[PDB]
Amino acid sequence: GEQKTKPTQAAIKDLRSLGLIPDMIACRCSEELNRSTIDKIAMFCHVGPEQVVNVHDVNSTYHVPLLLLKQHMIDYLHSRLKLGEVPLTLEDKERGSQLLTNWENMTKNLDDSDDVVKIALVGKYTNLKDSYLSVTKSLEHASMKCRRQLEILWVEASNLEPETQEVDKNKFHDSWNKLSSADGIL
Amino acid sequence: GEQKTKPTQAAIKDLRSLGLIPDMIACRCSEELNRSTIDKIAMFCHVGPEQVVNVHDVNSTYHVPLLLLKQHMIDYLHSRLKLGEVPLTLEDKERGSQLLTNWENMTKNLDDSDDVVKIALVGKYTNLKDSYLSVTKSLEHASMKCRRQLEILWVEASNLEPETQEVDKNKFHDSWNKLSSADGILVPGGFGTRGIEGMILAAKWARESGVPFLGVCLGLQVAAIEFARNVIGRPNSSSTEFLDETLLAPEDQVVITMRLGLRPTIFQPNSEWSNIRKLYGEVNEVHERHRHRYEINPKIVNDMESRGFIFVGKDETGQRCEIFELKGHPYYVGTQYHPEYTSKVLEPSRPFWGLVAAASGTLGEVIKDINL
Amino acid sequence: MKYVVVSGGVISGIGKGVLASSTGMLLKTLGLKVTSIKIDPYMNIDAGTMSPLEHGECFVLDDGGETDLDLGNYERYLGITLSRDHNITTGKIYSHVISRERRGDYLGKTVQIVPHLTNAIQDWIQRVSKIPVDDTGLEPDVCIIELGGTVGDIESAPFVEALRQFQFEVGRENFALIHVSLVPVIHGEQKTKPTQAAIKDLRSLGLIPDMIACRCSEELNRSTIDKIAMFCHVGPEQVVNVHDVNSTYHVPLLLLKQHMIDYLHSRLKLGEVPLTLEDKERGSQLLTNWENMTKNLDDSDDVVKIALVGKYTNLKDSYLSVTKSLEHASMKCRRQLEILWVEASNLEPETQEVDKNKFHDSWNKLSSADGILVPGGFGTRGIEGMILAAKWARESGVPFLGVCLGLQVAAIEFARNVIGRPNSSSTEFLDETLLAPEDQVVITMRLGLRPTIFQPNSEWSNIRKLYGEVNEVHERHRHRYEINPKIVNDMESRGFIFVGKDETGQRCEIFELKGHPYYVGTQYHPEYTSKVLEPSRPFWGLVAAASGTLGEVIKDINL
Ligand SMILES: Nc1ccn([C@@H]2O[C@H](COP(=O)(O)OP(=O)(O)OP(=O)(O)O)[C@@H](O)[C@H]2O)c(=O)n1
Ligand SMILES: Nc1ccn([C@@H]2O[C@H](COP(=O)(O)OP(=O)(O)OP(=O)(O)O)[C@@H](O)[C@H]2O)c(=O)n1
Ligand SMILES: Nc1ccn([C@@H]2O[C@H](COP(=O)(O)OP(=O)(O)OP(=O)(O)O)[C@@H](O)[C@H]2O)c(=O)n1
Ligand SMILES: Nc1ccn([C@@H]2O[C@H](COP(=O)(O)OP(=O)(O)OP(=O)(O)O)[C@@H](O)[C@H]2O)c(=O)n1
Ligand SMILES: [Mg+2]
Ligand SMILES: [Mg+2]
Repeated sequence: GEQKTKPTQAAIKDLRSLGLIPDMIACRCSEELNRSTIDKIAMFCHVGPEQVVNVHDVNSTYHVPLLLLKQHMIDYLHSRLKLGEVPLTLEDKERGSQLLTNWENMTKNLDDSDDVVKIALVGKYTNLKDSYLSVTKSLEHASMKCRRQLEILWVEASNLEPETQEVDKNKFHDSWNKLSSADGIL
Repeated sequence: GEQKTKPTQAAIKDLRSLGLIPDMIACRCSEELNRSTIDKIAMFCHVGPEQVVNVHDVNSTYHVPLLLLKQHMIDYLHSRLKLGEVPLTLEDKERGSQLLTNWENMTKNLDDSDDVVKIALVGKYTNLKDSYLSVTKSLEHASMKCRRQLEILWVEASNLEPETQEVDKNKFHDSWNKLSSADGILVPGGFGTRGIEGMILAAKWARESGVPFLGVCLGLQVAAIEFARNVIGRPNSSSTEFLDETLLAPEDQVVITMRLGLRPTIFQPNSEWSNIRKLYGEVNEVHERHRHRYEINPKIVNDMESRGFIFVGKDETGQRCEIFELKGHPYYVGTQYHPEYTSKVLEPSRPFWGLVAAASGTLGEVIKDINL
Repeated sequence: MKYVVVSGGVISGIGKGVLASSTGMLLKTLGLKVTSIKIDPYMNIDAGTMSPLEHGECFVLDDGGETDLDLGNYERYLGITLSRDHNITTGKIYSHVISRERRGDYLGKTVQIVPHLTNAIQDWIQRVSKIPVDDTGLEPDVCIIELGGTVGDIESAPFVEALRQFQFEVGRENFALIHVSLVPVIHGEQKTKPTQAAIKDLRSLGLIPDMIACRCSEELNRSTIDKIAMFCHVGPEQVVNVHDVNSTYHVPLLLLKQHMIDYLHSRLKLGEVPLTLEDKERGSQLLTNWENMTKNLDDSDDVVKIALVGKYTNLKDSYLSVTKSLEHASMKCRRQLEILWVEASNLEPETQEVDKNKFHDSWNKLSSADGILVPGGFGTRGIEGMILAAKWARESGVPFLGVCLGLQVAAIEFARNVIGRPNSSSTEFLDETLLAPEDQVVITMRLGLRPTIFQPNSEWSNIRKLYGEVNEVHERHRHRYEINPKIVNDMESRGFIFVGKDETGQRCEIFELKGHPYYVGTQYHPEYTSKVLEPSRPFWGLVAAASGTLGEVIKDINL
């Protein structure tokens, strides 16, 4: 039950040693960081406590930018890199603030989309989901644009082959069950 | 929370009035009858309290005889009808006490059989389960003989038809899900024609996906229609039972005005390899109960006989086709008689014992239990 | 005059008493001066001989008439006061006409049970329905008769004949029959043949039914109603269903959704009865009080836990009036009720030698309670548990009401644990010891509605605030044994102040303990006088103190 900031303080020592100086301290804790945990990380690293961002899990990874925006990270980076001195047109700036509202809209659509769509992804090595990371992510974009919540049905394709019935019937039924249950097939 | 014996006491009054006198008072309470409930029923009816049998629910209806046997009902009926005065041989009596041990054995086997077998029953009107009571009961006999516990998957056949996807996708998925989950498949001798395309798709699935299959009556006939459309390659081939006044040439059936009752089925000569003939003990003739107006058009048989759909059994004239088994599949059978009706609780109907054995695995071990 | 007879049943446990107590309530919303009669087929003269173990509590009327439970259900639903004549019994009417024989009044004829005894029933119902029952001496407009037993019995037999003659000796259109009936469900199918085998017997015994009030487990199917309306001669609109709903105070409003006032207004021509606006507007206002209190039950969530501490708690009907008074007090506070059944003998330390689980569960339930009730027990064998709960309620500050025996164990507790006499005793129990510290004395019975006068200094007493500060209280009594009045001057000095006494001054009837949030004894029974829209003031006090906001209830009373 205690937050342990000594692995972090033993990588701030090495960072200063290898010679870069840190600006943010972006913790991957299992929790919200305690106000006393941030205060001690800001005592052992030289960052101010406003800069000790927490990057904890939220309902999908498309929310993560908006957590960092609640945690002042644009207001800090605008200061710490003097981004007001970069030349921008209104065609830059208004595309910027419009893209923010597209991200606020698509994350709001994810927050109350309920109507499921089941897509069967049919192939080898489905236990290695990262072997298909771009396939998965493209279905997530397509999902949020349709405003239907996604379930992907992992069909390990070799199990659909009738010879599987000679080896394990459970695999033959589960795979054809997942395929038959799917609203669409890939 | 109180047991109410006044509906009973208001049917004992009417019984005495209409003039019969009762012996037993067989209550259908939701519970065990209280000792005070029995004592009052034995005060208002004139039976002694030992005779007020309770017939409450137990783990399957095949246990009910053994509840009545715990409740002294043979010892009472042996006295009250003087059954010791009836003449019996040892061939009667020892068959009697042996049949009791077969019932004690099959109920003990039901009490600790756990390994499930899922059979898809594919047809119209599955919400009216009593429309198939004999089909269900024959699978229960076949189940208990295999020592696998039964689940039957009700597939309302019209939901398998692709047009259902235009009406409700949930029905299209649930029905194909139940069919895909099944360890074995049954086309259960339906009535009318309006679900037939779903019964054809389940027969396509059962042939190509290797799943164990039994077609009863209409089930043999959709299997011939499936095989014609999907292996012989005539996609316009049709149930003459349905698509009649079109007058098309690829007729899988013909009317031959009724045919009913127990009839003789003779096995065709080469049939030795057929699993269905192993299940009938390899005996040359089978006596089973029929219903059909429409039968397979016998002018297609020489094609099916060439393509591995071999008509294992025929009518005594040779002209009518009554059993087929498909070559090179674990168990895929049509029977145009009804095998349901002849099943007994200690003698499951051989095609249904075949299906529940193939779906359980150990179809070979059942073929030894029969032929030894 | 008009009559509605509630009757019937394939089985006697079917629950006619709600349909009676709820039909009469619906007719009172038309503003009619409704009354009710119970028929009980048992041979008891009156309930005083039969112990609370044997089919529930021993009720009390203004007369002192110890009576059937079912009188109480009409009193509390209808706001009426009844008399011991409103309970017709096989005991009473046969004792009446057989005593009348030795008096000679049939002029030495035969006193056959046909003609003469069924004539005494028809006379008794016509006497009784003209006795006044509301706050003014006006005679009733409509009488609800609840026919106990079933139609088709041998204990029912003179009543069903008497009521066949009474269908004519009072004209049709001044009489209506409601037949309660059983429609079993088996294998998923509604079975209307028990009902059709009690409509045959009803027609045979000679009454004709108007309603067919089924106690099915379900909503009746439209096809089930259509067949009951084919075999009984009622139209399908009249086949009322009386299925379970979130509390029994909703049942009148289900019958009102099922047209039952619109039917009874037609079938008894109730538009021809003379009513004032003071009748009619009281009628339609009382309907809105019932719609309001049922709406308050539908979304009250904040629980209040009351410990009911006594013997025989497995026989909950031994306390039916106690339970029902807490339900009225609950709905008036707008807190949802849980009652904690504390089987009092389990609180006694010797229980720890027999079963520790009982000793912990009972003290756990008592410790969990937001308020505590000693509910006027009977016999003596649980008394030490009721004393320990009174010690707990005094020292731990928890809200407390002692009813009857409850006031008496509170005096025994206070004597043993504050005055310091550990040998002080219930003279109701420990009699032939002849000890000097007697907390009680026998004074041979005292029954019925009696006058309680408040003692002079009483102004500060929360119980006197709950009675509206009125100088006299009229409430129903039962007690052989009363507090020994020679201890009172000690208790009066120690802060246990006797707020109320009998008109002679010599008998003690209420106390309140100084310096506790709410700790009351009442030696009368406050249960019986509670109505569904007027909860009994000591019980409204308890459920208010346990809910918090006892002060806000004292404004709702005194404004
Ligand atoms: N760089 C540091 C940090 C701490 N301490 C000492 O080590 C003790 C134990 O370390 P801990 O209290 O656990 O400090 P944290 O940095 O919080 O370690 P963790 O985050 O794992 O709890 C502290 O009381 C302190 O006296 C030290 O010597 N050097
Ligand atoms: N044939 C009968 C049976 C009972 N009674 C009387 O009817 C009363 C109520 O019937 P009940 O006590 O309910 O008897 P049961 O037959 O048990 O009815 P149920 O089974 O429905 O409880 C009984 O106390 C008894 O005096 C009667 O008159 N005739
Ligand atoms: N308005 C009502 C009427 C009845 N009851 C409950 O009903 C009980 C007893 O059943 P009742 O309906 O009075 O009838 P029975 O006792 O079944 O008797 P009978 O059918 O012979 O009239 C008690 O537990 C009481 O709590 C209630 O809570 N509220
Ligand atoms: N008074 C009656 C009612 C019905 N029947 C016959 O009895 C058969 C079986 O009765 P049932 O169909 O069960 O009628 P119900 O009155 O509904 O019986 P239950 O309510 O128990 O279902 C009916 O088909 C009908 O032909 C009869 O002879 N006499
Ligand atoms: Mg009874
Ligand atoms: Mg009752």
